[PDB]
Amino acid sequence: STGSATTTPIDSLDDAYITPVQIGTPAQTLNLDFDTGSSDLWVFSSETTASEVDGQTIYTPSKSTTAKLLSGATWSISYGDGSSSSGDVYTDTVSVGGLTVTGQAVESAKKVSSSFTEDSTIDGLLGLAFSTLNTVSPTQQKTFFDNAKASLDSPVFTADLGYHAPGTYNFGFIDTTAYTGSITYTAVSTKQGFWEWTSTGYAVGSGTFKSTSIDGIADTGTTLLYLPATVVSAYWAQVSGAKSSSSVGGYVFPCSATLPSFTFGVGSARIVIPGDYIDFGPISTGSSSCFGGIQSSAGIGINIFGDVALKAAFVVFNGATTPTLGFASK
Ligand SMILES: NC1=N/C(=N\Nc2ccccc2)c2ccccc21
Repeated sequence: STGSATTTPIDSLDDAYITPVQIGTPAQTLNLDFDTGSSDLWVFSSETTASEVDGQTIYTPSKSTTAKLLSGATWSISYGDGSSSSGDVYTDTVSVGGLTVTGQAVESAKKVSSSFTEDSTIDGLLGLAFSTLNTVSPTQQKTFFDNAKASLDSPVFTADLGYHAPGTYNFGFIDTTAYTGSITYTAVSTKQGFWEWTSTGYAVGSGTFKSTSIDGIADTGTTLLYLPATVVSAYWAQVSGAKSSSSVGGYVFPCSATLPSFTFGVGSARIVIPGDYIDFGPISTGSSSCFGGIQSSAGIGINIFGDVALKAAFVVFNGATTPTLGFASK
């Protein structure tokens, strides 16, 4: 089998992407944030504290004839931005883009933190990291991809995120029309539960490529590109007036600037992030100071190839017995 679904930016800055997912019988369609940096499929629901729901579409398990409460199971997660959510668990039928999994753990939120409530466009998360990170207790549950994998034509999924435009998540096949050149594959470590790999270096604009190993994670659920302070300083030094602002929480730059591109290495291959991808707009409405899309990883503790980087590529998440990651230009 295969599946194919369109993924859409939630706003004009590509702060995150949502993909429609069918849950239950009859189907209840919720727009989920597909997240290769976590491993829980959780949803706003009829169980979510009413004051914590503000415009999201909810899953109502009592209206699904295929829903079953997973007895005794609870979940609780927190994310890199300090947000969190928790609740109980059902199993139900879940379909993405025509690919169906029966008996998928659907984690129903009883509580969500303010950042989730405040974002009416995201109805929950669909985790696509390794199932060793799943938070369900006392019996850890499998991701949608792990449950689907054996049925798929090939044990892979691909992320093709758009810049200010729709894109695609495919399951079970590689669309050879969706990228240019070849796909370069690189090794993955699953020891931290992430799609963790080592970039071979970087360049800033038309500058020379610096060969240096950068270990980090391919995380579709992180918006920005988080890299070592040395690399980030070298990038922003090429932007007149850019500075690291402790009050704002990172590098900012004049909104009037034209940003240089940023290149990262995948083996001997190179992925070029155009400068415009690195502009996250005014820090506050009407300001002429703009937030940068490349930020230091010193605070978060891991380098993160988030959407800023991934949307410049066609990315293969290869779930073969030994997982690997593939990157192509597009
Ligand atoms: N996969 C995720 N990464 C998130 N934040 N990452 C981050 C990195 C550095 C600084 C701040 C946040 C996040 C937030 C909500 C749901 C999923 C995720």
